[PDB]
Amino acid sequence: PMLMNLLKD
Amino acid sequence: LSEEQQHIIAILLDAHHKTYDPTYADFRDFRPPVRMSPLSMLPHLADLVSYSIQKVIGFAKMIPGFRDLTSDDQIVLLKSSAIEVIMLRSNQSFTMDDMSWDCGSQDYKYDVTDVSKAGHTLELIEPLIKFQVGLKKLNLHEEEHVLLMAICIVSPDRPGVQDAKLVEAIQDRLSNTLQTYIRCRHPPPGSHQLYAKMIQKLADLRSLNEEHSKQYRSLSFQPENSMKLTPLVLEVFG
Ligand SMILES: CCC(CC)(c1ccc(OC[C@H](O)C(C)(C)C)c(C)c1)c1ccc(O[C@@H](CO)CCO)c(C)c1
Repeated sequence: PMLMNLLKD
Repeated sequence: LSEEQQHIIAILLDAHHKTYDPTYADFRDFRPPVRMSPLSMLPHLADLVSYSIQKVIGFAKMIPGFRDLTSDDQIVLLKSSAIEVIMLRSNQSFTMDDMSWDCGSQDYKYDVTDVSKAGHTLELIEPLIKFQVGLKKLNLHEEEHVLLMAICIVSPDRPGVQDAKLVEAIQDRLSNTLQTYIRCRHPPPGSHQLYAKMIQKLADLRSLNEEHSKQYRSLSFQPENSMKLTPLVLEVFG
């Protein structure tokens, strides 16, 4: 969740 | 060192400087250390670790090649390495004067008792101190330190990595930058078998990771303890 959202791009 | 290898080092050094504040200013914001549940240091160390995870993420994002991996692989690498990079990066505050982490305050000087008061036993803590001491004794230059953290994160053998071939290619480029740096810059006798000693530290980290995980699994299963952990810690160590 938090990790995926931070790494998104 | 090639132009590319020099650029890798410059990028990693900047990334570290941008994600490691040697003034420890942000620490006032953490829940307070309590030293007087017997797990009195759990809230403070949970906050310190949660902060540290955010910094490791920020650092990893800048490693050349990391953002060319899939989202899934980036997540696998970070979840598996986070505790290890935290242990590595903490070496910078670690002091052999009293085997403690000195973070700029009398009450932010962390010792073995502190880690035990977050629920851990000497089965983890003693090898952890031995690791910090051995690492300190390598007398790494900042370039070597940041390369080692980067190599730790980009490990192709982590459980669940999809494109292990690409992760290995990135790791080998970093490893060769490190070996070249040691050859070009690190003086004898400190340079002797240095790369091997550093690779051994990575193996030592796998063992510390396994023990930390076991202990964390046990302590976090208690709802009174879990309730004191941050969402980020819960996700990353979960
Ligand atoms: C790595 C050493 C230590 C020592 C206090 C630590 C903290 C919490 C721990 O366990 C936490 C528990 O597992 C839970 C999650 C249950 C609370 C364990 C095993 C070790 C630590 C961690 C981060 C940190 O900040 C450093 C590194 O980021 C920056 C300043 O050097 C410093 C200075 C020390």
